[PDB]
Amino acid sequence: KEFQSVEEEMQSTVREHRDGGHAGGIFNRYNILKIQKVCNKKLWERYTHRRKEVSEENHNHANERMLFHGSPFVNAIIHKGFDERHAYIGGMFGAGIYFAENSSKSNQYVYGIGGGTGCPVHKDRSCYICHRQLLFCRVTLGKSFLQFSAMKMAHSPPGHHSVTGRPSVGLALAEYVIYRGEQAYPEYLITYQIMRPE
Ligand SMILES: NC(=O)c1cccc(N)c1
Ligand SMILES: [Zn+2]
Repeated sequence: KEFQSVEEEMQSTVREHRDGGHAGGIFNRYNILKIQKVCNKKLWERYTHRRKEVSEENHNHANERMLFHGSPFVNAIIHKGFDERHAYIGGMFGAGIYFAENSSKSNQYVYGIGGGTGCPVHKDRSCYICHRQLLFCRVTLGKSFLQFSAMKMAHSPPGHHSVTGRPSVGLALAEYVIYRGEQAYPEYLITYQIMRPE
């Protein structure tokens, strides 16, 4: 089924992080509690209209990918959509909206940048009790600019529609950055817990 494929993607993309679980917590797998498909017709039209535009500018190819997004503002994103106006220029690839192909990378951003102070009730970044929320998004990358080192962009590079952060000696894992909110749709809302290693 549809939700089994989302759970498998969530579980199989977990990696061992270099910070030893400082930001996201210590875990090898999750306890998937709920997977909800977000049905926001106004946001979907905004996304498909921009997707068609990008396809025409990238040899009839949208370069669409299913990627994870961690944020304490998931409730605002599912109702209002992604918003580049809230993006900070101080990020590695500048004022963009960041996505990961590894669920455990996006899990480090659920309670804030670098996990913030953790869950709101126990102030624990490795909290195994509090229910976390992650987004599994449809992202239009189009002509993606391949980059290894820090490149503080305000917008996509000329002639491009996104930035792909590739790992080097550098990033540990890949990341995908868009500079227009309408180039991503929050398709699935995942309610989960990080699980204590066995
Ligand atoms: N907010 C996120 O899920 C995310 C994804 C990739 C890279 C970064 N920095 C954040
Ligand atoms: Zn907690």
